[PDB]
Amino acid sequence: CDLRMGAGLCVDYSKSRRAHSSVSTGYRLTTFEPYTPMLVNDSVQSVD
Amino acid sequence: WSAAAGVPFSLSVQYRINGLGVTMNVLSENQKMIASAFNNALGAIQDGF
Repeated sequence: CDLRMGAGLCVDYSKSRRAHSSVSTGYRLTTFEPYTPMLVNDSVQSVD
Repeated sequence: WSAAAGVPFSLSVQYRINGLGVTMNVLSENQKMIASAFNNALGAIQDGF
């Protein structure tokens, strides 16, 4: 955002909203639900 | 990290307490101490307003 205008809003050509990185936490949080030091560590190792 | 594992809040409190060098074998029964210490505080906090 550049032309910030009023709480939560920003103008480009449209009345867009202001964003933050919280969205990437919801992603990581729900993406990596498994948590076993052996099985998941290795399953994730393959993913990584 | 612990959220994925599913550590309940009172357990995460124990983990923070473990950081003091104090464990459930040092504490009075920790499930009751932690649960009631926090719930009593929360009660008081809301009433404080």
